[PDB]
Amino acid sequence: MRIILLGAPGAGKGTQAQFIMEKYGIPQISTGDMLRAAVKSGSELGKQAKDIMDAGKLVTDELVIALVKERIAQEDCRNGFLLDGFPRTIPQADAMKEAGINVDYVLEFDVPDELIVDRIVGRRVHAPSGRVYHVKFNPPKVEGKDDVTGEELTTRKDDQEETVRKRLVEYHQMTAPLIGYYSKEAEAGNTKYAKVDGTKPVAEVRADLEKILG
Ligand SMILES: Nc1ncnc2c1ncn2[C@@H]1O[C@H](COP(=O)(O)OP(=O)(O)O)[C@@H](O)[C@H]1O
Ligand SMILES: Nc1ncnc2c1ncn2[C@@H]1O[C@H](COP(=O)(O)OP(=O)(O)O)[C@@H](O)[C@H]1O
Ligand SMILES: [Mg+2]
Repeated sequence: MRIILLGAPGAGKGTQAQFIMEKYGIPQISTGDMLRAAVKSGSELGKQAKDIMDAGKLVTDELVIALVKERIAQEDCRNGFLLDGFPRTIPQADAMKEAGINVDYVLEFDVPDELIVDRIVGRRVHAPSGRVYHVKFNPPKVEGKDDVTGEELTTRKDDQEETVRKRLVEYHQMTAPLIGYYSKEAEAGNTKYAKVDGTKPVAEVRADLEKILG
């Protein structure tokens, strides 16, 4: 199974990706995480990016597209994967068609602008695993600590309010057209498309997805 998750930053994509990956065995492919990690190591594809992310602007299409192509060439993706943050522009989506990468499901998280900032300002991550927390809406069991390793959680550098607003503008300009893009792909039968209410609590969004994916 191959899945794309669409939605504003802070819509809940990464959070729900973890559950999908655990129930259905397909890895999460999060270009944001890959970029943030490639930034960290600085010895692989996608090293050039910290200044662009930190502005809240998208990395250039070709770079990301390659990074994903290499990432899905790994043996763990061969039976399925979950794209989370990719494609993020019409060129990235067209490059998937160009490369012969079909998708079985596109899952749209509906979450209004007015909820996005509180979500992202309170976000805490465990980078090594991708686990995502929210200090209030989905907290670690122990404040400040990853549930599994006990490692102290971090804040992403792009999770500041000012930056989050510019990201949202950028999102509505370059990435929201993907909604219509994959709706048209679904009307033509080339994918299954579904819209979920991403304002519900985490466990309810989780249950709504379970009911779509069987
Ligand atoms: N597919 C992509 N194309 C271009 N830039 C990307 C892509 N994915 C991630 N980025 C960069 O990473 C940043 C954060 O991405 P991401 O972790 O997915 O944010 P969020 O978790 O809020 O959805 C983006 O603002 C952008 O600079
Ligand atoms: N359904 C939800 N309701 C409230 N907060 C949520 C929900 N889903 C995720 N969050 C929290 O809001 C933030 C954004 O979620 P996240 O999955 O990182 O979004 P994305 O990957 O879309 O950028 C995180 O701190 C997460 O814990
Ligand atoms: Mg995310």
